Amino acid sequence: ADEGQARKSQLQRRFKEFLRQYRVGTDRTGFTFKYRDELKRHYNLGEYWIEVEMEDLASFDEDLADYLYKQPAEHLQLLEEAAKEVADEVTRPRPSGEEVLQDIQVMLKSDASPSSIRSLKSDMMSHLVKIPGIIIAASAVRAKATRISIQCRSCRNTLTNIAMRPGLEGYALPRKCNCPLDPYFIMPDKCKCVDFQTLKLQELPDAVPHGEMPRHMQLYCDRYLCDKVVPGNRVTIMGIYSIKKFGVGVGIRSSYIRVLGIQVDTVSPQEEEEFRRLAALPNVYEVISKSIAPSIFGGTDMKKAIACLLFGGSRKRLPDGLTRRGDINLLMLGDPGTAKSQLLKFVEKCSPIGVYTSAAGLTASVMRDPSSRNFIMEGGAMVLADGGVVCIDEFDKMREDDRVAIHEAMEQQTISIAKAGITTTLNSRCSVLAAANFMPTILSRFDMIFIVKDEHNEERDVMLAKHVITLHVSIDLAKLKKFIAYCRVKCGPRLSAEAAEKLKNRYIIMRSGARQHERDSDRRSSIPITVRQLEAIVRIAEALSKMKLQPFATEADVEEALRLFQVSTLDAALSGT
Amino acid sequence: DVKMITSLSKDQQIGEKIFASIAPSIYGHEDIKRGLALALFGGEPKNPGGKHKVRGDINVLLCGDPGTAKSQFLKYIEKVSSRAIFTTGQGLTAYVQRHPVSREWTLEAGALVLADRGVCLIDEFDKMNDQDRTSIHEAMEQQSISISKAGIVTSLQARCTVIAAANPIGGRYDPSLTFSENVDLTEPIISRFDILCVVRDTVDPVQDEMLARFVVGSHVRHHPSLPQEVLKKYIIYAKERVHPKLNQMDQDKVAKMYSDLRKESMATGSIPITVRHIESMIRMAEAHARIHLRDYVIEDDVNMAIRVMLESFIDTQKFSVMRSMRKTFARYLSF
Ligand SMILES: [Zn+2]
Repeated sequence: ADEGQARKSQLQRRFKEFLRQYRVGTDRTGFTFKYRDELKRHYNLGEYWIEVEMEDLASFDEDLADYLYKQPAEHLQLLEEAAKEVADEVTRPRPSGEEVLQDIQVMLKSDASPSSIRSLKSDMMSHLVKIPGIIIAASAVRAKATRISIQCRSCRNTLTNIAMRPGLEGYALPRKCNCPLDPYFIMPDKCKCVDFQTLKLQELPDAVPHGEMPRHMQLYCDRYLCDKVVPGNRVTIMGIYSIKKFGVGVGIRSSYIRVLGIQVDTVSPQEEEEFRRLAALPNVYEVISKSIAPSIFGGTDMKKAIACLLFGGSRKRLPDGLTRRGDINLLMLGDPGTAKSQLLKFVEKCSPIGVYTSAAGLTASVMRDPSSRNFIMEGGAMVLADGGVVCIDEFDKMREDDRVAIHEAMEQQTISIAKAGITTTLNSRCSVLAAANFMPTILSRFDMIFIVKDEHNEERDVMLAKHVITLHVSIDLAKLKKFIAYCRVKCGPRLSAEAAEKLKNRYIIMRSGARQHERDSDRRSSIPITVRQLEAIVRIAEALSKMKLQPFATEADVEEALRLFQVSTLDAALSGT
Repeated sequence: DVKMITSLSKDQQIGEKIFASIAPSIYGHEDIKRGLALALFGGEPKNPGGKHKVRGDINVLLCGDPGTAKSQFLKYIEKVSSRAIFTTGQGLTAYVQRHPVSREWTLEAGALVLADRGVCLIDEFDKMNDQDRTSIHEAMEQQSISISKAGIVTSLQARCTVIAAANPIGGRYDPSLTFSENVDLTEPIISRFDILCVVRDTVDPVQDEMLARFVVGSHVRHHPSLPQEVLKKYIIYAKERVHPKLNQMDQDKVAKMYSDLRKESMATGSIPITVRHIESMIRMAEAHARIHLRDYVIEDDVNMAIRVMLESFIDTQKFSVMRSMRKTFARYLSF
């Protein structure tokens, strides 16, 4: 008991001489005080956390880095109370507005081989562990009283400054006031609080013994570790495997991992120039459309068009707030021959945001929750894709209701369900790349139709013999994505006066014959031109002239886009008749 | 343990000796025996260097009039194989379940995740439901399932080879129409199968005795008054100690066939051998690397690969085309 504090006052002094003395670098070059400088540079910025490394602590004093592996609970306290006595003799005198010394959350990382969740045997209870995984959930941050103060009820006696223990363990209020039995309540005005989250860590997929569903563990983040990771991340946790103390079997407890170290597994001025010169080089168009479909070959138009959807037009707000689209839609009609699934996978992989779908659905649903017994709202994919791109196959398989809703979503660009207890709106901002295998109106919700075709001549068969081994055997995306990420966000293209009179005279003469086309034959179905398709043409020309960072588009691409469209509309002309 | 297998594989004629080791009772069908043997050991699941993810699983789809030991072909492959499972089509994915003991609403494994490396034996394929149909196709060309259920949003793995048997409509397969009519199955699903064997019936006199005598005798020695040891240990061994290689001498030996046959089929009412058939042929290329320990592509088992990939295509054809294409190719391919 009396030797307890006498040991501590000798550990809190050897943990302080570590931060105050540990250096790096050799004698030839020159040295660097590693942790004083980070304490100062993190305090003056207003961060209050250092990241101690366990190899250093081991190499300085070998005993401490062992205690820290065996009794991490009652020694992290001494470490974090020496970090506060060193951050005092380094930054003082604090200037004017701060003179109270804050508290330093000492995190800690390491370079040691990770265990796994399946290797957490109960002999590892309250020992630093180090496990990898994947975040699967994330609670909302909450408060957690640290330094609490109570008060009696009848005689109004106070007993303040009481300190909670960290982790998930409560506190046992007295019952002996020194007044009725339990006269003590909490004074909400005087209780310091800190944030805390609660994640959920699933084990990596390539370490399940493959007969079942992966197991998971529960974490407990703290002041500065909160809101640091997002469901879907890979991490590497260093925590204190411990047990809940809120006091199937008789003596069973719950268990969590109190996290005290976290990691994550994975623009420049000079990088800007490899975008600049590439946008400026004369044949900037085809260089991309060549390296966006290596496996599948043939008919680069179906790859020419896809180049634009990755960039897109620009979002305009007229004075009326009547905004305009900023995305495009594509249909690849034709037999399912698996030649298109490859392309879907590619465009999804090489996209800033993208989802390939065949669960809850695409658009929002209203489902009767078991718990609430009432209806709740399920925003599907097209609400999660913000500016991204959504790929779809088998356009006749999707649920009737779902297909209706996707029709309306591509129409208005938002989903608004007014049902049992749900009246909300979700902005759908994504790009539809559909593959077909159909009303003249859901078909007209798009603007570009590509159907598949072939021949059988023996020179054509030589082309086929070529294409045989191009698959038998089986500009980079890793920079293509980081190029688009800067191209989309720096160009403001509009049309020049000449493109206007080009398009007017193209579109008027496209209309002018549809009359004599439909007035005689009228084969119960056809497809004429509409102003929506014209606006599609304009937003295609924008995406073309954005490849070049060219703030003003001209006749350089309008005619070739119009011919691309002469392909894309004649396709549906042949299909619909 | 291997020292026998060395010379047993070096017999150079292990094909015939292994074909008549599976299907131990059921007489005949040395045709479909071949295909199913090809399927059992499998092939080679090579990873294409262009990020295209070609699969290394052989999926089979029997079909034929009732009473032709299809179900027995399923049940025996249940036994001989390893880590196999089974199901009927009249549970395919993980579902929320209230545990018997723990009384918590957990998630339980379905029927396509319990074959994550082995085989999945589907029965009564026709009787599947629309949700079941829209869920089975996803796992063929992706081999990976997502579950955004009431439990939690996960994405697990499923690498299984599918062995199923459908039924003929009208109580009898009639080969006037194409096979895509008597099967009663959605069209982009049949493409997800490598082999399409069509079972039928026969009234030939000389085989009536052959089949009768066999059944009668199998009812004489079963009642209370390559064997099954070489090939089980052999599917265990040959699964492991081979890694077939791929040269480029066969790369042009096939196209000379495709350029002809594409025209030959498109000429009439049919769709010729397409890329999803070349993939099956090239998968069955290595299907014999597991039997011979050969593991080197040669112009010999290419005569076998092309032969099989057309065997599973001439049958699924029209009345006079199933014989016109025969008169051309069955005499052309120099069987
Ligand atoms: Zn009192």
